[PDB]
Amino acid sequence: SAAMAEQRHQEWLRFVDLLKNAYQNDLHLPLLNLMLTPDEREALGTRVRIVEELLRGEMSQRELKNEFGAGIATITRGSNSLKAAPVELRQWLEEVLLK
Amino acid sequence: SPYSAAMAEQRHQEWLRFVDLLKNAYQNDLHLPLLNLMLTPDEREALGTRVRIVEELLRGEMSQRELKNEFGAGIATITRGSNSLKAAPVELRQWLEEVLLK
Repeated sequence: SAAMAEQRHQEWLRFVDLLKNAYQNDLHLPLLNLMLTPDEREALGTRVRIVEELLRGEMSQRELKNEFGAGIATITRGSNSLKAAPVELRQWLEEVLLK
Repeated sequence: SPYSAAMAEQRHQEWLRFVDLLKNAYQNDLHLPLLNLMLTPDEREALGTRVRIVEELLRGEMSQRELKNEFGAGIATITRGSNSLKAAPVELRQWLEEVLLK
């Protein structure tokens, strides 16, 4: 269904706008506590580190598993997402995460 | 020992690093592709649905039965657990009422 696609998209955008507005109002921290589970927040903090190590390119698949608990699927998803990402995002992340 | 404050603070610093990365992304209009990279499609769908849950809980029109029919087990992230809607800062609940019920 493409009408669902549309509706899911609009609902996602609504969340993105809400959070943007929270940051503007300095309510992002309590909004993110409410909206994300503890495990999802932990995952997000760890995925910044995974992305940072995928861009750095030093750690092997096995070291990434050792350090982050991230198996082949999760690492593949990360690699795929970096390939799918707009090039400006990948370049900006290399600047901000590896600085 | 049974509880590590050192590890708890390390996790919190990792969390703050994401929160600041996203803050900066919003400022330079890279928030949408950063969230596509950081969150899975299921997690983004969950977040979009959780906005509806907060909105319906504030609106007070749906019965408990209707809430459960519409949102199922998903709802407990908002109504139960360590950071529930009941527990949220008043300033957040009020701002949510303002924004979500306009």
